Amino acid sequence: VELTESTRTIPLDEAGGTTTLTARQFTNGQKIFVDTCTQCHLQGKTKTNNNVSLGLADLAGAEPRRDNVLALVEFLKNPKSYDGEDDYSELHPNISRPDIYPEMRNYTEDDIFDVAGYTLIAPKLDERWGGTIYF
Ligand code: HEC
Ligand SMILES: [Ca+2]
Ligand SMILES: [Ca+2]
Ligand SMILES: [Ca+2]
Repeated sequence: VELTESTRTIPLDEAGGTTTLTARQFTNGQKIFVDTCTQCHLQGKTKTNNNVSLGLADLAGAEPRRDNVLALVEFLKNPKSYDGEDDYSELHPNISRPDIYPEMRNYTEDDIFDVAGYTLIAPKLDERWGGTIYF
């Protein structure tokens, strides 16, 4: 399926600037997502908290908002609770703590940029991306 440049263009930070991933960067981000993120976020969902999925509306409500690439990169370095108060660096996988997340130890900052871009392109691609799982 061909993905155009507009689809691969997503917010870079909060003030209106955007970034466009290459096809290669998209591919790499998708691959990392499948290998490392789908154990807890299949289809962009979250099941152990409400409204803290990878869907855009949920990301937008985080503190600071996570619906832009740089905020996602920051989260994957130094994860926090949704209100930003609590340090999740020993709770959520991240590249700061390869000692406890060895599956993260070979990803560079640029790899994390690619999965962050992937995460924000994915909802454009799939109406079912994101959401809270309820039982
Ligand atoms: C289970 C072992 C997880 C793995 C692997 C990954 N994530 Fe995760 N993530 C998980 C939980 C339980 C939560 C909720 C935290 C909370 O505040 O209760 C999250 C949350 C995120 C978020 C924030 C979503 C928001 O709407 O603010 C992001 C951006 C996120 N996780 C990303 C992410 C990525 C890209 C991962 C692969 C590198 C990844 N997570 C793995 C649990 C788990
Ligand atoms: Ca894996
Ligand atoms: Ca809650
Ligand atoms: Ca792996």
